[PDB]
Amino acid sequence: NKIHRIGKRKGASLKDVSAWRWIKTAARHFKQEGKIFVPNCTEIMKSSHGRERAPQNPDWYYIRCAAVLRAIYLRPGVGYGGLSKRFGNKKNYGSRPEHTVTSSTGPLHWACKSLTKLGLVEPGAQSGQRLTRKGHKFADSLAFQVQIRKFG
Amino acid sequence: AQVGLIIKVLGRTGSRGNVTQVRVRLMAEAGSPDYNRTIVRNVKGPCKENDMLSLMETEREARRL
Amino acid sequence: YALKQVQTFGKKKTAIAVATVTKAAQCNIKVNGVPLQQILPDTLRAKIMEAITVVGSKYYSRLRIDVAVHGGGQVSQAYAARQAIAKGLIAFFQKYHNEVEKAALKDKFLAYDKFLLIADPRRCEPKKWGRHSARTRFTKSYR
Amino acid sequence: GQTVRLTITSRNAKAVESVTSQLLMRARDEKVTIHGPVRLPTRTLKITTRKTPCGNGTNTWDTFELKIYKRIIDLHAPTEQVKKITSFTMESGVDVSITILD
Amino acid sequence: SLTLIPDHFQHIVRLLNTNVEGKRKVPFALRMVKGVGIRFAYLVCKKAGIDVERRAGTLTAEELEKIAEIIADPAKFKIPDWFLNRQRDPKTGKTEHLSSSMVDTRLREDLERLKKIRAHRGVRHAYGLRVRGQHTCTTGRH
Amino acid sequence: ALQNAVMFDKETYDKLRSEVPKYKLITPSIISDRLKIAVSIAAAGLKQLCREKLIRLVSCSSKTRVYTRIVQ
Amino acid sequence: GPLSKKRMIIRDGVFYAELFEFLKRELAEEGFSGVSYHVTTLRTEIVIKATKTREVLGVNGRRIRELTACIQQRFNYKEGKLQLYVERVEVRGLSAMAQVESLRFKLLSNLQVRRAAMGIIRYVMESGAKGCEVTVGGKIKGQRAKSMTFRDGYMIKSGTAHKSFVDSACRHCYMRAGCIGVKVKIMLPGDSTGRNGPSEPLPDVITVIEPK
Amino acid sequence: SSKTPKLFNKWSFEGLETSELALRDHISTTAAYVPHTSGRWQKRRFHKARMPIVERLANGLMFKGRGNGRKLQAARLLKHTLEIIHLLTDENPLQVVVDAVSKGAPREDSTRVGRRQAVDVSPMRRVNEAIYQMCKGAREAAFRNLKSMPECLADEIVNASKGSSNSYAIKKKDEVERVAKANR
Amino acid sequence: GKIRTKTVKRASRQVVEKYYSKLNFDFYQNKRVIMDVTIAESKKLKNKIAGYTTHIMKRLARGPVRGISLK
RNA sequence: CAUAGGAUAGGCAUUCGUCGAAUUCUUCUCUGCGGGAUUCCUUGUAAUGCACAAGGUGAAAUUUUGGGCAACAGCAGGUCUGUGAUGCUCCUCAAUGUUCUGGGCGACACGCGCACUACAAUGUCAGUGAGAACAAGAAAAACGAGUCGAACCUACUUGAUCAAAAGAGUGGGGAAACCCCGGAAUCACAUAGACUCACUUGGGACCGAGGAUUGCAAUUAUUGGUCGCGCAACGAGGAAUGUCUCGUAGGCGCAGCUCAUCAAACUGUGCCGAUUACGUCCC
Ligand SMILES: [Mg+2]
Ligand SMILES: [Mg+2]
Ligand SMILES: [Mg+2]
Repeated sequence: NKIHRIGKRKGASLKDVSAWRWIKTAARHFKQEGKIFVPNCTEIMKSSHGRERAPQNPDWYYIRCAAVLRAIYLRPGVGYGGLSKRFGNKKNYGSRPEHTVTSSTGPLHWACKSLTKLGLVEPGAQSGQRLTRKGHKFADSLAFQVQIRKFG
Repeated sequence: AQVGLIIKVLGRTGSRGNVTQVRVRLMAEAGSPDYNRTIVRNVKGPCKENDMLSLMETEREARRL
Repeated sequence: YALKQVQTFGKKKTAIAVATVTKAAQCNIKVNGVPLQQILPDTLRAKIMEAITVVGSKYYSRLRIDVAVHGGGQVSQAYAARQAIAKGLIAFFQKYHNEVEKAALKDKFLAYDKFLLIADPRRCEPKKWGRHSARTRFTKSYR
Repeated sequence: GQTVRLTITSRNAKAVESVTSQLLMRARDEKVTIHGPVRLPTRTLKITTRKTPCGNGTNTWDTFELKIYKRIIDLHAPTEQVKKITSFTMESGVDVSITILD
Repeated sequence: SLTLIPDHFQHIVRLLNTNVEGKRKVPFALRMVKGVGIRFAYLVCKKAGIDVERRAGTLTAEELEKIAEIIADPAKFKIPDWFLNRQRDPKTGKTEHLSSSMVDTRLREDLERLKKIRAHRGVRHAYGLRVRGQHTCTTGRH
Repeated sequence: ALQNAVMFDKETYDKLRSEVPKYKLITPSIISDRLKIAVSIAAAGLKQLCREKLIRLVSCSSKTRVYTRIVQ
Repeated sequence: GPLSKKRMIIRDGVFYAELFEFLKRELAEEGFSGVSYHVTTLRTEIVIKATKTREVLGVNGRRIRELTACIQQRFNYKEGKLQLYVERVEVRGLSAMAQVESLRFKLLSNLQVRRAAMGIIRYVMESGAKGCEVTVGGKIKGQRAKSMTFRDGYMIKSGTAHKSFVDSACRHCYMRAGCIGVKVKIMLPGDSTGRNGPSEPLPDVITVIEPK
Repeated sequence: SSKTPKLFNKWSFEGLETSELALRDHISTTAAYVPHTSGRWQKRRFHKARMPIVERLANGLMFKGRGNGRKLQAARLLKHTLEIIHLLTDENPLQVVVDAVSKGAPREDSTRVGRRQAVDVSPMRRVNEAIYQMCKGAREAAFRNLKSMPECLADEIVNASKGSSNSYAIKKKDEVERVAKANR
Repeated sequence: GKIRTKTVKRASRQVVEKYYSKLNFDFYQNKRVIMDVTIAESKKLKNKIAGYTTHIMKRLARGPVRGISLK
């Protein structure tokens, strides 16, 4: 009996569930709905110049922009460049020491642009990106689903 | 192999100081012939007194100093 | 009609974890907002749990503990949190409870690991010139 | 109030306290309702050169440091009353700076 | 992939005059032909409708004839212009993408172009020397 | 040498569903040299036997997964 | 924006470092001994410490007048902003910077090296100094250079407290045959007000007090 | 409610004893919720004998530059090791380890003290060299092998626990003792 | 925590001469006297002087100490 | 109660650009002077003494840790390539002065120091999570509007009905105030992800073709990025050899410094975090 209320606590939100379980179900929600606007570049391109080959998951633009949607819930006011530090890599240079590179803000611009067209992100009052009230409804309702194990 | 107890550490021996000269009491089963027998033997490794160790051939004694 | 609240701290290297222990209707211990069933490595969730486990689950019965940690990286934020919790129980029993109920559960912490309560004073030693680190020198070559 | 902030910066640790405590002991006599002198973090300045002017020897170094001491005091007096608090011949090497907050 | 082996599974398939180890995955055996590499073999498996999970020897003859025209003529399949090997091609001017035997052929035609005129980057290949800004005092050792 | 197959033959997949649930301590490297298949198949062949409940998953991580027989 | 407080402590140090070099070259035979400058609104003070205040001042202040406007034209001060003063050292025997410039002139006037250096140490140790040390290095005797040191009294050298108690200055003497360098170290005695010497005792002197 | 820790919330420390009565003080059987503890066991001379024996396996895995500092890995890598040891032996795996440490190192050895005289081995070094020679050898087994490290480590611990000669340590434990018997 | 320098030992005998009556077998009270009877700047030496003073108070309970000049 | 779904706390349920109001605080933060550690206490060594070992006490236990500073003599060590430090001596108007222009310092049969990258599955890849400390940052008696601008670093938007790298707007910051809740990398992950022991999806040397930035100038590629090449050795290294005793070695990155553009360097800083010894005079 793994799913039940613990004591008096009656609901869930983000940071009350697993981070991957939220992102995987949010990625699952986006393609099952179909209203997402996946760009044509996501077939050809690579997530950064620090990655050495293509993301090799056909749902990777769904898993990204669900991770990004979680990364607006935490840190409102985050821009494209603050997200590039979140998804950056340690790049393999050949015979030289490895240095950290921040990810291409291009795909992070498409990721926020898709989530605005859902209505889940608002462009912020003065800073970068803000979660709309529909997004708070979406992020928490989906996070209650993953504790009662309704992953779909 | 008989289990003997270190009752005395007689100082660091050898050239490089890695070997330790001890005085080991043999700790037999008290009805035995070789009970309460004490031997002066060389121990390799970190050894404090009251440290039990196993002995293959107990009839040898090391040359002291 | 009252507020029973206690703030404690823990430090390991640079991780300073401030645990705000207060009385609530339900036990709810969460480190930076993560509810301690969800601290991700099962190894480091077990070091934060033995702040609760060596003393008993009964003593954290209706206590809401909020551990806010900053500094010092992944493993040092577990020893900062598990010390902020274990100090947090005891400073909740320095007030609000008598000395007989404490100082048994203080010594249950001290018998298990000395670093549930005091601190680990070890910091990084500075790099010096002529050395790659605190101690390792440049390579001498002779020929 | 006008909320004038005086910035006491100095290179000497014994001269920055002998100004700030003297400047504060002036601003108690007019009952100004100050917000107390805070100690902003001291900034040390490292120049780590070689010791040798030539090239050889063991490659020895020497780090030089220079600490800047930094204090601010907020006081609600008008702008010619804070010039009464400010005007006194200080020690050499201590800079004071009058700033009006909002 | 929890599926049985087919009867026609070649351990070595031959595509673009190149032997290709059919025991490997389908892009990573398709990079064995020159000119392809990993970053382009995932685009040949994507434009041909080939599942990347399958092994290269299960590719049938109708699937291998579709691969060879994605590699010979990739601009008809909307693989973009920046993705190709030979993009502005001096003495031709047209964007190409060079196949197995053609990479080494026009490499020799480029080293001969820079040696007909006495350009310095062609003089370095005549003497066998390093061509870019390497020092080549302590590290050639050939 | 160590030439392993990269897909199942019909003969060796029948070895997968019969002999492997009788083993104790099934791992994808135990199956890789007993059945002469690559570990990428051996790990895939053992995930199939868990959902049919023929073997048990006794220890799981992202890399290392240890399986055992079910005793009933 | 204005420069940062980190950028202004730099330019205020390079101000004092350049002002110190100019006056060390000018006032060498005036017995120069240091500068303190005090900056405020309406005026920038510069106080010059010397041993010969009739010479660093001119006949009517002529010498300091020229020496004022050399600092004005260089550092781009305006009229009224820059005022200079001369104070004299009260002792002259506790200032290592003055004594080394005199020992520079005792050699350049072709006196004997050892007669000159003991004339310093006799004058320094009669002036209340706890100790003194004069080192003359160079071609003293002939073609090949020597080093001689001449010593009397205490001298603390290994502590970092010797910056508080020991006054030092080194100059060059340009002989006809080469270059001689002279050094003068003077251990400051007393002066709890900080006239010449620290207030606190030496770091190892305990001095148990007597009971009433 | 002090629920007396198992080890990974699975394996109890209740029944541990040592066959070697020479090595009881130096093999520590105190309980832990994980191998990792971050304590200073190296200040005093014999204090690392008070370190729990399951931690000392995790410290022996952190070798060769590809492993220096990866203790959370070695705790994970030992988590799957101890579960495999349960499947090979059908016993408490921690007793299998204490039986492996007790048999893993030679009781006698030979050094030059003055000729090449045979010298007894202290109980502290016999706990060190047993842990050392089992992490070694399991490391060299899995170096270009199909087998994972939690299998090769689990095989060295089992075969040394039985005293079989298939273990790497027991080949060297018997080579050193027969050389020491001939260098008497 | 090793041998006391003669700076510590000569000063500690002078505290026992001038202030024998104000001192007993405790460190933490003898330290507070020596801060008022010794004008030195270091707290490290004043800890060492109060350690060797306490030592030669236990020696004066037994018998005579050489060089003590108690008079 | 996941497609197959384990292990693991529990008077008033919980969560916060929500760019809320209030009204009480110093727990953490900053920091000028100051406490605290002394062999202090204890019971064997030693035998008066100076002290020593083990344990206590404690935040810290023996130079507390880590550095700085270091006498006296001397070396025919290095520096006349640091100085408007210098003596002697050479050159001194087609000058060995000083400036331009173009080369060179970097050239490669080779021999050596020092790093860097690896030889793989305790891994490579592609994801996803948690999450550091030291630090830097713009300008002149110039050119512009005695006051202010622009040079410097940066978030944020844009570019974007479509690759990076860019290119542009718009804010902010004189630096505890903006970057910044400094989203470093090791690591982590029950990721039900690909590879499966191969010179291989290890390794990334070599060089081919677009393109864009720094500069007055890129050829003897300045640097980044894209797709090729990868069939270049390399499978753990002969004789020899270097550094190290605890937050250490090793691994990991990040700043600063050189810097218009360029770190396999050095000076610093944090992160993960051991093996062994606590000995000896064998070399
Ligand atoms: Mg060197
Ligand atoms: Mg005048
Ligand atoms: Mg060889």
